[PDB]
Amino acid sequence: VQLQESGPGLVKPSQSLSLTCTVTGFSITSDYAWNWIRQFPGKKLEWMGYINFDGGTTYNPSLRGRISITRDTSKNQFFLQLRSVTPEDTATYYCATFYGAKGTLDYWGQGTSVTVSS
Amino acid sequence: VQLQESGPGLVKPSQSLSLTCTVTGFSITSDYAWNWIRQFPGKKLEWMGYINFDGGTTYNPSLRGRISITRDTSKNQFFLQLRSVTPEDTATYYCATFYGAKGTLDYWGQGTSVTVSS
Amino acid sequence: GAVLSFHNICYRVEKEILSNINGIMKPGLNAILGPTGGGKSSLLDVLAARKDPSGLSGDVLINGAPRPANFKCNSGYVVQDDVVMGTLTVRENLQFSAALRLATTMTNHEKNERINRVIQELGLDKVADSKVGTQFIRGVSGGERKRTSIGMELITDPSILFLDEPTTGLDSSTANAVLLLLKRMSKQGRTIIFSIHQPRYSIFKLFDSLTLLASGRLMFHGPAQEALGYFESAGYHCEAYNNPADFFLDIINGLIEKLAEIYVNSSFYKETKAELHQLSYTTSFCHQLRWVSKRSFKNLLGNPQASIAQIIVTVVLGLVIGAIYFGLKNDSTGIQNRAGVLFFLTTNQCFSSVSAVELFVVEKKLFIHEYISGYYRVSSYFLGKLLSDLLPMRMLPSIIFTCIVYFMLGLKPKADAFFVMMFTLMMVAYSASSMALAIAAGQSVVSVATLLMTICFVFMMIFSGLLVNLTTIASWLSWLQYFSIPRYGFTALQHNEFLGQNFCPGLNATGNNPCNYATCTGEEYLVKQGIDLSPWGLWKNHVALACMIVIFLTIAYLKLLFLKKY
Amino acid sequence: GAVLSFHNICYRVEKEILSNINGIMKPGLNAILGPTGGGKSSLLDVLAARKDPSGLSGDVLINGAPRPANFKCNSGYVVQDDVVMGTLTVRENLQFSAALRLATTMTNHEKNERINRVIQELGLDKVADSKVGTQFIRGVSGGERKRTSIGMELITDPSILFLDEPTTGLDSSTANAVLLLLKRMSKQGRTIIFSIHQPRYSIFKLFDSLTLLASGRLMFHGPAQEALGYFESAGYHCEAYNNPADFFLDIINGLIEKLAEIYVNSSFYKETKAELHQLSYTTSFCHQLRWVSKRSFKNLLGNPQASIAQIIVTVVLGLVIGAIYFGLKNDSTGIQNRAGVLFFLTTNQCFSSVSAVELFVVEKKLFIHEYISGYYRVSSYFLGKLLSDLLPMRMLPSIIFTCIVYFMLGLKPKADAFFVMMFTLMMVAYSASSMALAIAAGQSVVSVATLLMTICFVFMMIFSGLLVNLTTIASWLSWLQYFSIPRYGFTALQHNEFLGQNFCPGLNATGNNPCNYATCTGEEYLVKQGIDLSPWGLWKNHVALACMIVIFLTIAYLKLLFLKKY
Amino acid sequence: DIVLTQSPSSFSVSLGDRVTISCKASGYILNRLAWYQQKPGNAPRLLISGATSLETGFPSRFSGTGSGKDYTLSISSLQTEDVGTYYCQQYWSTPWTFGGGTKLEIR
Amino acid sequence: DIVLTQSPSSFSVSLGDRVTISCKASGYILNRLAWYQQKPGNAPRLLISGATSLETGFPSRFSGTGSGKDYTLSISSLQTEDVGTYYCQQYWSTPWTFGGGTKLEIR
Ligand SMILES: COc1ccc2c3c([nH]c2c1)[C@H](CC(C)C)N1C(=O)[C@H](Cc2ccccc2)NC(=O)[C@@H]1C3
Ligand SMILES: COc1ccc2c3c([nH]c2c1)[C@H](CC(C)C)N1C(=O)[C@H](Cc2ccccc2)NC(=O)[C@@H]1C3
Ligand SMILES: CC(C)CCC[C@@H](C)[C@H]1CC[C@H]2[C@@H]3CC=C4C[C@@H](O)CC[C@]4(C)[C@H]3CC[C@]12C
Ligand SMILES: CC(C)CCC[C@@H](C)[C@H]1CC[C@H]2[C@@H]3CC=C4C[C@@H](O)CC[C@]4(C)[C@H]3CC[C@]12C
Ligand SMILES: CC(C)CCC[C@@H](C)[C@H]1CC[C@H]2[C@@H]3CC=C4C[C@@H](O)CC[C@]4(C)[C@H]3CC[C@]12C
Ligand SMILES: CC(C)CCC[C@@H](C)[C@H]1CC[C@H]2[C@@H]3CC=C4C[C@@H](O)CC[C@]4(C)[C@H]3CC[C@]12C
Ligand SMILES: CC(C)CCC[C@@H](C)[C@H]1CC[C@H]2[C@@H]3CC=C4C[C@@H](O)CC[C@]4(C)[C@H]3CC[C@]12C
Ligand SMILES: CC(C)CCC[C@@H](C)[C@H]1CC[C@H]2[C@@H]3CC=C4C[C@@H](O)CC[C@]4(C)[C@H]3CC[C@]12C
Repeated sequence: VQLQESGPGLVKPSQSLSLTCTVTGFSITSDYAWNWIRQFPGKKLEWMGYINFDGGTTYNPSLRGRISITRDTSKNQFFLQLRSVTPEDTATYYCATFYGAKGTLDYWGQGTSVTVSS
Repeated sequence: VQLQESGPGLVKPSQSLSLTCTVTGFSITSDYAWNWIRQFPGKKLEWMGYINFDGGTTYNPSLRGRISITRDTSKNQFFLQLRSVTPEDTATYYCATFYGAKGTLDYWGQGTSVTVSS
Repeated sequence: GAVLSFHNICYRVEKEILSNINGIMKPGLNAILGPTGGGKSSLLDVLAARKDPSGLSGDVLINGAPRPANFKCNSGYVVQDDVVMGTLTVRENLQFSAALRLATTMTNHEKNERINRVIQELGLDKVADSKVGTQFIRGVSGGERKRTSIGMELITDPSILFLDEPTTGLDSSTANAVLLLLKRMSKQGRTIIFSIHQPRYSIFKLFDSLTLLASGRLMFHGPAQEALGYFESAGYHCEAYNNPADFFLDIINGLIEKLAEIYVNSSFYKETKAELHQLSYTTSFCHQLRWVSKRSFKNLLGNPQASIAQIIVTVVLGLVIGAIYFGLKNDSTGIQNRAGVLFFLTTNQCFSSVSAVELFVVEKKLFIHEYISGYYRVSSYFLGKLLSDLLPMRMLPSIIFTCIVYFMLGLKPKADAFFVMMFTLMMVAYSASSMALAIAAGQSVVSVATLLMTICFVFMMIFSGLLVNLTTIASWLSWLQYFSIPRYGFTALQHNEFLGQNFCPGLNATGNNPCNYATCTGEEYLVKQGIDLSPWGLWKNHVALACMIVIFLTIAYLKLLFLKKY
Repeated sequence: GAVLSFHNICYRVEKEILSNINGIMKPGLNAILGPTGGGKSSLLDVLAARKDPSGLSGDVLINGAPRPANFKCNSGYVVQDDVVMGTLTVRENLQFSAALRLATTMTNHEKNERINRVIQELGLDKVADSKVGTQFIRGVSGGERKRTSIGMELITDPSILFLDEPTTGLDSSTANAVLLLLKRMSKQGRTIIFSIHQPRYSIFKLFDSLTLLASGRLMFHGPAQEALGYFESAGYHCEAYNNPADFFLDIINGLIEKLAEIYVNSSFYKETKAELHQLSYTTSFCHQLRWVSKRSFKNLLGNPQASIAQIIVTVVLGLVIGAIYFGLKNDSTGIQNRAGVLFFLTTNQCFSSVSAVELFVVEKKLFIHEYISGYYRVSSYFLGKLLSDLLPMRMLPSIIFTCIVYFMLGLKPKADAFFVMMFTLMMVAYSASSMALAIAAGQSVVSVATLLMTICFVFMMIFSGLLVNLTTIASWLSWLQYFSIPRYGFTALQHNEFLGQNFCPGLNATGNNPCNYATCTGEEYLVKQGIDLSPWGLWKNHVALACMIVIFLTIAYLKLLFLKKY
Repeated sequence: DIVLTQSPSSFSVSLGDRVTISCKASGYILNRLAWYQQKPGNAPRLLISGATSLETGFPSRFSGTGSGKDYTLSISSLQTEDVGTYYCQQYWSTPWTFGGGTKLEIR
Repeated sequence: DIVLTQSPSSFSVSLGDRVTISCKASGYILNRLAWYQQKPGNAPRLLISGATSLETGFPSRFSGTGSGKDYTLSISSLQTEDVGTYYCQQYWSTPWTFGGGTKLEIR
């Protein structure tokens, strides 16, 4: 119902990118699926993956082995880890919610910019 | 959305019972399923059958061959015919609507009493 | 020695195939000749007690006394088609025979000494430790196989030795060696009775008696050397360079009643009739079970082509299925994939069990021969065969299948689920195999049995619960689902797998299902198929499979027990 | 008449099985004797040109000239195992042979007269209109079967007649009748060459020449009566009441090089060598196709056990399936029932086609014998067999299945849908049968072919689209779905049935689907399985099946064409 | 078919009290259960669907719970307008069946 | 995967005009299509789901139609608040994919 990303805005190449979405007004263990989406400069959107309300995950095949999504139900948070980063992973990152009875991405976060440089 | 039964209130045994439900505010060819339900004296409810929005029918097995449900889409009506009637078919008869995405009987008619005697 | 006399024998089966026949067979080589259907083989079976006593209408005496009850146990009988186990060695076959026929009081040393004596007598010491004919491994020569057959019947030291066509299928030199061995054995005071087919003069000169039969009638009975004289006095000339046996057969072929009356009007008939008128379990159940299972297991190991083929097919199927279904998912396609793979595993356990019709069919003649000779009871044979061939071979594929596919697919990751799956597949395999045994036991050919098995399994597969949805079938037909072996296994596997799973990502239907037609949980899928959600809804399937196993094995045992063994 | 002379023959296959052998065979009975592996059969094949000319290293001349190209067409050859069609009569077999071997210029009256002459000569007029041996209907005696085999080779009036073991498997009286007939035919100026196995003196006295072979070497060649004299002069005595042929075989058994040198050092060798040194398509394609198809169809009708069994199984399956699935409904269970029944029908058409491996395997020896003799080309034989046995028998079950089940089930009630279903099932049956032919053509045993067929069909069944959901398979494996015959048929049947149907009563999802996971229309189900909704998405399946039929039939034809026929 | 059984055919209560009505299904129903309220001289009116969801137009005094084969309708603080007859209905399988009804009465 | 293609990457219009944006799917999508509107400096906002249903909070000037592989978003009487970028998205198959976007501009 209300989502907010946070995390370091600068990453050096070959490192690991880590971001956090904090959910208020709804329990991430209760109903939905919880997604990560990124928008490149030269605006294009790419869905990355989600973690389900019961802990299962599904990832975009174009990110093989590089992505993990985890959660911490005590504080109502889920996390993104993108490893071995390159300057082509520069984008704005959003967390979003997916109902499933409806099928669409209903609630989005604000978005956070991540630059991969040196 | 608004339903109303009509028909003869008295039937002689071995004859055929015929009733009509007129629907206003919705097209019977558009979405739902359209049902007939009866309540015996000594109140007990029995579902009899429906006609689907596309013309298919399904009947209660306890009424084998004795029941037919038809429709007339030009005037937005569907009909009940119960043949070879007996005094045990004395009841109040209702028409009702069934959505299907939800599963319940949402809109009912007023009900009409039918007596089978001589 | 022992004198076998038969007087006024009549055999009817109600056609009569053996008319009035009588004679006496003393120690030494006694031969029976005639056309293929003439009755030499029938007379040999009658004299050996290998025929039902219903048709018999005569008198048989040994040393002037009626045949005792244990006659078949005290007289050797060598079958035409050899029944020696190919995968065993000569000494192994003799050890099996000695273990089951000699009394158990004798020590193993005494039995080994007796086997050594028998091996020396038959001149098998060269091949005493060689596999006797494998058809996948080269074996000893046909003469050595026949000598092995003779040795198995000589272990108990019989007084009377019957042979059925001891030369058919052998070479001339081998035939001469066989008959010279028989001649040597006969001089020791041993009565040898055998039927032959188109002998040679070198063979013919060795006989001590001759009994010629044609069309169920006695053409001649007397000393072998005097047959030519009898037929010459009948008015038939013998040309030079002619085999006398061929001469007798040529006379018979060209009437029969005429030659029969001529023989009756002979002096040999009078002498034989005058003489005739003048005259007038060893081991325990457990021992038999142990030895039957031991021999069956050795035969399974020594001829492993079929078993290896089955195991290789199982492993290849397992790996391919693990690759095709790798990583099952909890989404819209999860139900279809889980149901499909479990359905395939169950029906594969059923269809791959139709090769169990060959357990008792292949060895039928060996079983009947050894049962008549008193080797063992039908109970111990049946249980030993089950314990050696059925039990491990129908157990291996289940273990291999579950071990390979369970963690490639990603089925339910508890230990109880893993072992319930393995046990269920085992029970399906045993039930299908038992049904195959019940249908096929006590028969000679497998064609009709295989056809019936396949049709029954196809009908059972339709009633499993994937192709037709059992809750929709009409009541007058629906009861047929209780006869379906795959249905119980498939129901148990689905119960084991689907309970507690979700299949609509983002939509939590455990509490309530928002839309009426979605099928979002394993419970909804199980109930839609007609499956009970309680723990009894799992275990009644195994109760049903166990009862089927018991019933089918009992039917197979009864069909072996009441089989006509004659 | 015709004089066949062979000089310094050497045959190597590179072991040598026929060493230096030479002789001359004049009109009259010429016999070849020896042990089973000695080389009597190999010499007979070499002299008849029934062997590949690679191993041959000698000279063969007829009347002093080399064998012409059409020699096999002008010389009869009688096979050991009879190849006469049992379901036909004597006159029918002779008519088939006369139709394909005699020139078509002759009228049907002339051919009938020639057949009458041949029937009279062999004394078959009693059984001229009787089925020759059916194994489901009693047939004529073995002697009459052999006489029929001889008659088929006598239609063309050959000058040289070869026979391979013309007495093996017959009775003594029958053997004598056969050889007396041969003796009568030989006196007419006809050269008869044959190999025998353990003859009798009555047989032996009829010969005009004798050629004894052992271990690929010539032990003796000369007049038959002089063999005994030659062996006596060698230093071997003949006992009385002994068959001379048995005497010669006993001499050979007991060295071989010694007897070979002795024969070379004989006078007969010198005379033979001196003489040797002194000496040194008919019909159209359509005609063959017509007659091949006619005989094959008569054989199909006359031996109907297997065909009747297949039809009965089809009808019983159809009625049972119609009862189980009676009255399909448009509710939550409608998709499962429709998919299940269509899946069963397609995979049944595949599994019931593995019996097509027996089309060319059962008649392989007959095919090779008749191809060598010049009856027909491989093309006309192949097409006639396809047109008579494959075409109708794989067409009937499809028609029966659709006609029975279509209206009991209540599938789509248009005429186009009915005929598309029938046509699709036919195409699946033909594709599976063609694959079976391609795998099994040109082989002698069906075990490995049947195993490969069954494994391939099991793998194709997994890729059909019901058990695994083809859109979920990994890319490095997914391409294997294009090799699946059941997949094309199942896709076409589902496309034909599911288009335009609803399955969520009360819920109209044609406009929009309210909840995301419901699967309420046939289009949604088809797209979830990966099936194209356009009309090309239906007909590309039939294009694929037609291409498979053509490819597999071409492979089967090529395997028949390049088969070693020798 | 699936038979639905309501335990009491009648039930006497007083205003402000708490009432509980029980329905037992002969088979698994999986929350495909509805409750209807019928006043005298009127058609039944849908009250709860999905065994838990309350229909708009009814106070929060009504609630439903259950799982498996046992379901209950709960009224806290009964009022005068709540007197009538209550029916459970399963819509899991196509011959939809009603319970016998429970008639509330005032003491 | 399923590729979504929007025909124009940019589109110039005037106030009150009528605008139509087209999306083509490489496979059958069966109305599992959504439209998002993104202003500069904000996250995308859901506008239409199910290819036809309009989200609450948007005027009736927006409408969506389509079937099979071709879908369109229609704006009648364009206003100033409607300038931005529009994306189609399919949610039929699990690698959800967006269209390239169509940037509306004012002449
Ligand atoms: C899923 O849909 C299936 C799955 C499985 C089968 C099988 C068949 N249809 C099937 C259809 C047929 C049996 C039919 C004709 C009753 N079938 C066969 O004909 C071959 C050949 C055969 C036939 C009879 C006796 C011995 C062998 N053997 C088999 O096991 C297969 C199994
Ligand atoms: C629906 O799931 C099925 C449907 C269908 C089959 C069949 C089998 N599993 C199945 C599983 C097995 C073949 C396996 C072991 C590769 N299978 C058999 O073993 C028997 C016996 C056989 C085996 C090999 C060669 C010749 C005969 N013949 C058959 O056709 C059946 C078909
Ligand atoms: C598949 C569903 C519809 C039921 C089909 C199973 C029925 C027809 C099968 C199951 C077990 C079978 C029996 C198994 C054992 C025997 C003993 C044998 O000596 C004769 C056949 C007989 C008596 C079989 C008859 C057919 C049978 C009863
Ligand atoms: C007579 C031959 C052909 C074998 C036929 C016996 C079969 C049909 C019998 C043997 C044991 C029986 C089962 C025994 C126990 C139970 C548990 C019960 O709560 C439901 C029926 C069920 C599951 C029975 C079904 C029928 C059954 C499987
Ligand atoms: C319970 C499940 C797993 C199967 C166990 C069934 C086995 C152990 C049962 C089924 C049929 C039984 C046989 C039926 C009849 C007899 C005759 C008796 O005089 C000796 C034992 C013998 C030969 C039984 C031995 C035990 C047996 C083989
Ligand atoms: C994996 C599933 C879906 C398809 C597997 C089918 C493959 C393995 C089958 C389809 C057609 C088959 C071929 C058909 C004909 C021939 C010619 C023959 O002289 C040898 C076998 C050979 C070469 C077969 C090999 C196996 C084969 C290629
Ligand atoms: C090599 C032997 C075993 C023959 C195997 C040939 C098979 C695999 C070939 C023969 C004809 C081929 C088909 C020919 C035409 C089409 C239409 C095209 O739009 C999709 C592929 C498809 C459907 C092909 C798939 C592969 C196919 C079925
Ligand atoms: C009906 C459709 C789907 C398939 C029809 C294909 C049949 C009719 C085709 C496939 C393979 C073909 C054969 C392949 C090779 C030759 C050799 C040539 O010297 C004569 C024709 C002959 C013998 C062909 C006859 C026609 C044939 C059998």
